[PDB]
Amino acid sequence: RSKRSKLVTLAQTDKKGRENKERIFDEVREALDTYRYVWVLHLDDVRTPVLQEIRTSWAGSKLIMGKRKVLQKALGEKREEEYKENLYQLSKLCSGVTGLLFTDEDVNTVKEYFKSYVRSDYSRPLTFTIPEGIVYSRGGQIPAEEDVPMIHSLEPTMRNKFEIPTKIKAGKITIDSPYLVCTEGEKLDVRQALILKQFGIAASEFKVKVSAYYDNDSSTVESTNIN
Amino acid sequence: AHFKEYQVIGRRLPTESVPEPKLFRMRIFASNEVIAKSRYWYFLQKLHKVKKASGEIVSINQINEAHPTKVKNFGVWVRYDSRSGTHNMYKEIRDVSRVAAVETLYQDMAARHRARFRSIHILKVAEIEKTADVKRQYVKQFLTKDLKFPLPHRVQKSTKTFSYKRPSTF
Amino acid sequence: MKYIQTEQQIEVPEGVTVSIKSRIVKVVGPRGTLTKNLKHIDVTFTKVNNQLIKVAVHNGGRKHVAALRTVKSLVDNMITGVTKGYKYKMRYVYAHFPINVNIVEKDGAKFIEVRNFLGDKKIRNVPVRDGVTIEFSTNVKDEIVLSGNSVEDVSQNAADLQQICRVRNKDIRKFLDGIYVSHKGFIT
RNA sequence: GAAAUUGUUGAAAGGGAAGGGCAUUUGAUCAGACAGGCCAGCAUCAGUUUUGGUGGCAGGAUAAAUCCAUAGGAAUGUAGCUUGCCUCGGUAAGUAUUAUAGCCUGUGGGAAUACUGCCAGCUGGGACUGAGGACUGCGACGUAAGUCAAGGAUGCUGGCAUAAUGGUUAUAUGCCGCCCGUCUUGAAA
RNA sequence: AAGCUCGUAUCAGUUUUAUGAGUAAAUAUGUAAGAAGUCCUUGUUUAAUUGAACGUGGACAUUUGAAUGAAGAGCUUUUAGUGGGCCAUUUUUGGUAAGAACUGGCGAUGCGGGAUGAACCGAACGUAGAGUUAAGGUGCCGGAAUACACGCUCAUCAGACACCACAAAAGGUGUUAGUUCAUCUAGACAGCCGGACGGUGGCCAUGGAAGUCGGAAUCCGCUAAGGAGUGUGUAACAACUCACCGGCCGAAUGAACUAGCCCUGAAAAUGGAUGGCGCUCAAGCGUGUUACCUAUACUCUACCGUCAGGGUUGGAUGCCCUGACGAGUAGGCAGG
RNA sequence: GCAGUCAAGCGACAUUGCUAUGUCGGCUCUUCCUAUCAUACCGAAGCAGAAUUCGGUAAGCGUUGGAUUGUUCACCCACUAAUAGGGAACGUGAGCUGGGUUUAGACCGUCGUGAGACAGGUUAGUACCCUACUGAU
RNA sequence: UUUGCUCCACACAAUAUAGAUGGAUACGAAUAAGGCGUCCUUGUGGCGUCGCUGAACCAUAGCAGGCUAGCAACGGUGCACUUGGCGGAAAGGCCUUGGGUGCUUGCUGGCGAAUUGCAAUGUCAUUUUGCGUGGGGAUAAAUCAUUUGUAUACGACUUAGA
RNA sequence: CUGACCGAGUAGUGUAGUGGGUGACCAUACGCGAAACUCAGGU
Repeated sequence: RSKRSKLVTLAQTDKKGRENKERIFDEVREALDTYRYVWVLHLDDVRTPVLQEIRTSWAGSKLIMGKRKVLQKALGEKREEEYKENLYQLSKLCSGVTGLLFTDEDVNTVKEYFKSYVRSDYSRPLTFTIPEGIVYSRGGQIPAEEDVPMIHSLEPTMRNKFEIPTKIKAGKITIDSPYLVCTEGEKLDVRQALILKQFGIAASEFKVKVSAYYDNDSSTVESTNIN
Repeated sequence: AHFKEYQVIGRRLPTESVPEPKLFRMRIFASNEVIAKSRYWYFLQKLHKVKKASGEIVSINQINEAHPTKVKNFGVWVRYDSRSGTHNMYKEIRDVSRVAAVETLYQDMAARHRARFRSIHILKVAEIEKTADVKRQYVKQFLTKDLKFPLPHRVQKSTKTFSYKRPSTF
Repeated sequence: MKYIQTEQQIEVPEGVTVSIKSRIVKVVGPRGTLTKNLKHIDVTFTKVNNQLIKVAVHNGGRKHVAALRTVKSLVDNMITGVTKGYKYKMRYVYAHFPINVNIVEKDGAKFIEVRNFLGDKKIRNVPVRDGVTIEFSTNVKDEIVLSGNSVEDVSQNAADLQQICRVRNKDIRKFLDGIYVSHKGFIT
């Protein structure tokens, strides 16, 4: 009788199930022949608006994403089971969260666009220090005369998770001493990344990267790797 | 003592215009021939229109195990009548013979479900030669290669009522 | 289903070593030693390579499986305490009456002394358990740090410290004065 | 010169009842007979009964098996080989149907054992009963004479010849037992 | 109780054969299973001895008209007690929780078991010896196995054997076993982290209400996915977070339902009882397998008496043999 | 309760309008139950303090003096932390009280021809035995 | 009290036994672990060994256990002494030096058993009590009567008087 | 208006348990055992 209870709620959305994956597999298979060039991109972490802007930043083309294993099945993970000529090699290079941009304009143009495409991103950098007094919404990265004091509602989030020893007397959030949050040139911890994201310090930048390309007439993987 | 397997065939005694019926047969588990025949009659009366007065047992023979010394995974399908409505039940018993499997099944049903002999119906018993098709974990665990386990807390029996050694286990 | 045998793997770092006899267990390492009397749990230990130890229970039920798992968890906790150590940071805040916390050698037991809790004249003495070092935080206002090798002792001391300053006959939604834990990280 | 009731002497018991029934120990008391009275042992017997050993058969699929010969299959894959680092002899996954283990399935071959029933087969040990009182009858072993386990115990031996066995009672203990009559469908009430 | 006439006697609290009686069973209820019966022939109200009726001649004696059992059947005189009984089972009626019809017990009844009991399970009773059982038990009281084997129980009022003085539905994140869906090595769940988007701060009310104080609604563009947003929320925002999706984690997981044991459901007053002691792989529960204890029951034998059948012309109401049996209140007889 | 309402199971929860014919009572006494009035310890409540509501275990203690009913019906004042509910034949007649009920006399109302009765109201009335307990050889 | 008590030695009785007919044979802890011997760099160490019951260990031969002769050991053990110890939970028991006295079945010989007539528990121990002999030690209390009351119905209790 | 392995061995019912279930009720073993109904035929 002793089993974990479920916190499920009567939401307005339900799981798509296996049907969506099967449909995407067929869509990828059809796109493999519909378009000339194929690519295996890496988009492990990107905001949805960035993807939407990418999907409309170029002429008629299809940006295809999905489950990594589903994409491998569509391409085939074995030479004997490969769907197209040497398509197994292309699947072998799919490592992370991959997506395919099916288009036929120019092989050089696509890679040039990938190289030149850069946008702001979070830390998931230069060191930052919180002001020694009242903490503002931006954590002192902008003049206090322009920013606004942090909302007291998020102080429990600061204390319990971010580890900062915040105190609330005159409940406008204040700290007893400046707090170092990030060092110079290091991969921030999950707590540090969350702290930076809350402060809105999007110092990092994201640039799309591609591992390899493919062509319907080349019959082989275009092993071009740029970031 | 142990359960016995008998092949029982009924005749449905013939009469003019009804000659030589199909000679229905059944497999019955019972301790003796009389109980086997009684169970066969009970099943036959329910299955179709026949009665002991208007029928006879063609022949009864004990079904000896083909391989009395061999471990088999017996698949069991049983219908048992509980206090509430009856329902189907599938069980697997690792045993040496069909008789032993049925004997263990009777005890298991009596214990885990309080189902008496009167309320137990043996739908079918089949030896499972395959291994990948075993579905019950408590029998599957015994199929691991080179399975070895200890017997911790061994307890001995003493004839005399008094012991001076203060014995131990293993 | 009365599993024939179930076991869990205990990872012992190269630095520390553990010697096992009847269910009395000893752990030794750079940060001292710890012991526990697991004779009430009825589990079996076995050596593999002096770097991994398996605790196996034969013909054990669901309760026995849980007992084995908690034995594994306790052994892991002992190893972590012997290797890393625990640092239970505690903080106290007050509205009007400044709470005063000090360590006194009354009766030669290093009792912790708390005074002026909400203006109460009564002074509570909390006996400091064995093997739990206590030091006041530096450059951090109204913070005290409790550290020790054993998880149980440090956690019990931290719980006792906060339980002593239990508001009575007052609205907890208004009287924020009290003692609370602020961190549970390792000394390292 | 009775019982109810009371005192002296002798015996016995008595931890909130006594009295009674079956059964025996201890104390007291008591009748009887011995060219054959009381108490027991051994041998072989008639009847009842209880517990063991052991032998020959009647049935099973003429038990099933096991085992043997043959054909085939398989992995909780035997040897060998390939890959892997290498704790250089290790085992991890691929192959490999008997090879440096063996397993299962079908067929055929010679036997026992198990279960079951029979024996108008044999035999050891223990307990109770000795009822009838010259023959007549039914049966068995013997050429016969005769004998016998065949319509109910005989033969030998020892102690005592007395409170030894045994009866009465006092009291010790195993168990049980409610207070008599009438009435009430029912009472100890 | 006294008996009387006949005697192999017709019978039966029972079955079978045949069939009435019933949209209509079963149990019961009715008649028969013939020697006092059947058949050929023939003597003394119809037109006619045509026929009823009772006789004579002739044909069948008993596989003679089914099974089983029968200390025989019928008959006469007279009378002691009760004429209000109680308990239990079936059917019918009544009924939130008793009245008519049936049969067995107690009353009149001992003996073993349920620690005892009038309604229960065995079994009905002479005095004795030996053995086997019934119900009931094999941890002690208590004579018998801390017997064997398979599964369940942690109960802070567990549990511990029909009548017996008795509760369930339902709830439990206690525990054991099963039925059906639903996702699964082209990746099931836990866990980790990333996305969770624009029209739109959708139309109304507004001072603010921007996904969330409210009303009607609830769509378009792109996705692998994203609900005009499941909740937390600052006066609004915002932010956090849910559904959903991506990856790493690497083998079953998740939902409902079913029935075995346990708690609640099942709360009072002197202190208390599975009978007590007492027990937890039970000495509890369900089931299977063996040997054990015995009642006044059964089997073998000794004796008293009652009854019955035979023998006896050489104490006759006398003596011998064989067989069955021994309950009992009111009451009858007989012998003392 | 009446008459509906939908519906997981085989009709639960929720849901629609209104809606005294008896005698027991009191003084003392001992004990027991919790369904806790007060006291101890806690949780939830708009607990800012103070005061207060409910809920959980806990019966040791405390649970009154008075206007007033014979009274069964049962209402008020005041103190106190509070003045909680019950059992022991709704304990307590060889303990008391007979208070009320109930003989023999008598007065008023109804009926009854009458004697009398009440639907009724009033008055006056007859342990020294055993055990248990407390003390003590 | 003309010698009572008590202890020791020795002799007959009664009196019985909740029931002898070789020995109640001494570590502790756990039972998902232990006992024993050994070794080390002494620990929760390494090695070998053992359980699966005491079905064991000790002891056990002689007329209910006689009278005698030798051998080899100098051990085994009953008896009274004797030296030094331990034990207080109900110690009243458990150790050990020294000899003395026996037996020794450790080994080998000499004589006797009979008739209890074929078995009859065939009497072989410990608890209590008194009288019959010898040797050790000393020559007191309570109650009643009276009497004071810290007390009481009476008992009882608290006190004093050669 | 007839036959049938047709309802169906279903409903129902006699007998026994120290059978299950608090109760309502249910199952087992020894037996009996239908009708409406179904197919065809009849008219």
